[PDB]
Amino acid sequence: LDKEKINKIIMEATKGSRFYGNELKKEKQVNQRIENMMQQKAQITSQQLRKAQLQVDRFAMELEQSRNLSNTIVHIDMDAFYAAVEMRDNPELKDKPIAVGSMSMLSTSNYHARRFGVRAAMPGFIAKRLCPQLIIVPPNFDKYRAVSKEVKEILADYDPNFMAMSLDEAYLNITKHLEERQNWPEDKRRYFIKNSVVFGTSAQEVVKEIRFRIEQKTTLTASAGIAPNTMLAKVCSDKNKPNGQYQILPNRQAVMDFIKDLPIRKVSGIGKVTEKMLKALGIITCTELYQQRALLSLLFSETSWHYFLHISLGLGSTHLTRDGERKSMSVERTFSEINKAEEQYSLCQELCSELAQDLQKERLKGRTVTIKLKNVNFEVKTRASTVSSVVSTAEEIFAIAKELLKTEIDADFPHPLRLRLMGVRISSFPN
DNA sequence: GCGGATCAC
DNA sequence: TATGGTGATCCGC
Ligand SMILES: Nc1ccn([C@H]2CC[C@@H](COP(=O)(O)OP(=O)(O)OP(=O)(O)O)O2)c(=O)n1
Ligand SMILES: [Mg+2]
Ligand SMILES: [Mg+2]
Ligand SMILES: [Mg+2]
Repeated sequence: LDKEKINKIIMEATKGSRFYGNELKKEKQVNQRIENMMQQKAQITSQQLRKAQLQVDRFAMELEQSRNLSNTIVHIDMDAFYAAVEMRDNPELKDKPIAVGSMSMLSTSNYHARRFGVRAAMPGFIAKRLCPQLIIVPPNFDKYRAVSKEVKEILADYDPNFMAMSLDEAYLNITKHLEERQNWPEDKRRYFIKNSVVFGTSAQEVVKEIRFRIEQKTTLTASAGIAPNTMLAKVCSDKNKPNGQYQILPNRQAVMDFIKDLPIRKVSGIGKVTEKMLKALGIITCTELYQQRALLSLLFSETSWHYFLHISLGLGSTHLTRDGERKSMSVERTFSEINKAEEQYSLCQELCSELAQDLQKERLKGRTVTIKLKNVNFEVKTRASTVSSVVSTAEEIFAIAKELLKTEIDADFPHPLRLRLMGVRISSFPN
């Protein structure tokens, strides 16, 4: 299938559903938000643009002088991870389009299926219309976690403080390892094929060694990206996927050359909405992002245009922060419609118990309890309460959540809450 | 501190 | 029949 036909089949499958109504509502909000921004771009004067330009150029030179190109950052990504595990262990799924998940929701797909437009976060019953020969195999998350343990053990040899972003995705700072490796005998960097092979001393070679060891240990392929900061490493991690590598050499000109026509949507932090809004200003590549910096410093908040400027200049984090403490812990769940209040109170109490057990495993207590309600029209509400003393048990948590829920049930009385999802979150952990 | 929005994976 | 779960951040109040 092709990008034109797929959008069509999808449109046919989603049309008229409550889900799609909510999407239309959300798109209208995005549209209006854009219209407003445009009303702002209309009332901007050349004088203000000139002044803003000098402000941004000042701060820009401030960035550019501090550009750090001495670190070597790697982003490792297992290719089609979940589906690749499932393919590794069931030969019958060879050369076939598969996805991992349920008929309600798919977690991931293999490249074969991706060619039919089926992808992560897409309901199975739609992907089936995109590809009726698609094989949906159920998730085996424990397996994935285990394989993930195998590759984490390997990544720890190159940066013990590597930063895992998910089960199949991680950031490495291999600077120090490169330094030690430059005077390593051939013995420390020789490995056997599952009768031996040796890897060189360069960054590309270090990553070829990593990918090699991973493929030996798990029978699965990884792609990687190499660059002076996390932002760039993450972007060029995608460049030669699957089973590929790419490096951006640590010179300013290489960074700039790579950035030049890079769609800003590839950058981590630019989602669909920001992409649409920036597109409204004619900004699609990172150089257009640079050229519009003053206008952006007038249309957007400080944090946002500072961030955009970092993107446009090819800057990004050059050190991995050792994982700080979690700021929240939550549990939520979708179900067939629940509208009777007593049942809703039951689900709330259940979620609270589950949450309390999870808090128990990390021995945490917090001061804020938030509930999440999604009605049958996919409208999401959130209701929090912060309390003087920390709470931890299922009874305490349910004590707060119960009242929040009660308030919401009352606000619509005499109508029942028709909800398809409920959740409970706890935060405000102690300093 | 609260709630909606946005984003990553 | 049927459209997820967890965690984080930001902005405007
Ligand atoms: N909306 C999404 C998208 C992804 N994931 C999870 C499921 C698998 C993991 C990685 O999936 P992707 O990065 O979407 O794809 P992949 O299978 O890793 O394949 P590739 O990265 O090679 O495209 O992230 C998720 O929970 N929710
Ligand atoms: Mg990934
Ligand atoms: Mg991946
Ligand atoms: Mg992005």
